[PDB]
Amino acid sequence: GMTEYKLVVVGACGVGKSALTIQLIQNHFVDEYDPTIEDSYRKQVVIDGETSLLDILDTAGQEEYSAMRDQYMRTGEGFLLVFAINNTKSFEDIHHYREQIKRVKDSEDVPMVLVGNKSDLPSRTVDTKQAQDLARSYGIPFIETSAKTRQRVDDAFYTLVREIRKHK
Ligand SMILES: *CCC(=O)N1CCN2Cc3cc(C#CC)c(-c4c(O)cccc4Cl)c(F)c3OC[C@H]2C1
Ligand SMILES: Nc1nc2c(ncn2[C@@H]2O[C@H](COP(=O)(O)OP(=O)(O)O)[C@@H](O)[C@H]2O)c(=O)[nH]1
Ligand SMILES: [Mg+2]
Repeated sequence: GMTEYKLVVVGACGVGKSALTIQLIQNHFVDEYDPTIEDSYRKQVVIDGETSLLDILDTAGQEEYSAMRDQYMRTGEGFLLVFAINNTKSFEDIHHYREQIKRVKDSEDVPMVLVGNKSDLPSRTVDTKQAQDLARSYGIPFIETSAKTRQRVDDAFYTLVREIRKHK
C-alpha cells in the first residue's frame, strides 16, 4: 500500500498548531479553531517524487493521556515542536515537550523540527537567534512559518518527512 508518515504537532495553546495543520490540508487560514478539539487529519502528498499519505495528530485539550494522544505519541514517527514568535512563554515551553517525547521514545534521536510560527506579526519577542540556538542544541532543523500567509507551511511538514527518512 501507499507509504504513510505519522506526524504529531505539539506546542502550547494558541501557537497555531490547528491553523498550520488546516493550512496544510485545506489551504485556508482559520481565525478561530476550537482549542479543545484534538483530532487526526490525512493528506496525500508528493515529496521528492514519493506519493504518501500523512497521518497528522493536531494535539489539543488539557486532558493529556487519552487513547488518541497515547497511541500517536508511542507510534508517531516525527514531531513538530511549535511556538509562536510573539509568545515567549510558548518558546520556554518547548523543552518540556521535547523531554516528554524523548521519554516516550526512550531515545535522543527522534525526528523533530522546531517551528516558529506567526512570522507575519510585528510583536516579536522570540528572536531568530534564540530559535536557531535551541534547534542547534537539539540537532534539528528550525523553520519559520506563518499560517496566515502560508509561508513555510509546506517546508515545515516536508522537512519533517525528510527528517523521518533520514532516521528510518
Ligand atoms: C490550548 C489547548 C491545547 O492546544 N493544548 C493544551 C496544552 N498541551 C500541552 C502539552 C503537554 C504535554 C505533556 C505532558 C506531561 C504533551 C505531551 C503528552 O501529553 C504526552 C506525551 C508527550 C507530550 Cl509532549 C503535549 F503534546 C502537549 O501539547 C499539546 C498542548 C495542547
Ligand atoms: N497572525 C497570525 N495568527 C495566527 C497564525 N497562526 C495561528 N494564528 C492565530 O492564533 C490563534 C491560535 O491558533 P490555533 O491554531 O487555534 O492554535 P492552537 O491552540 O496551537 O491550535 C488563532 O486566532 C489563529 O488564527 C499565524 O501564523 N499568524
Ligand atoms: Mg488547536
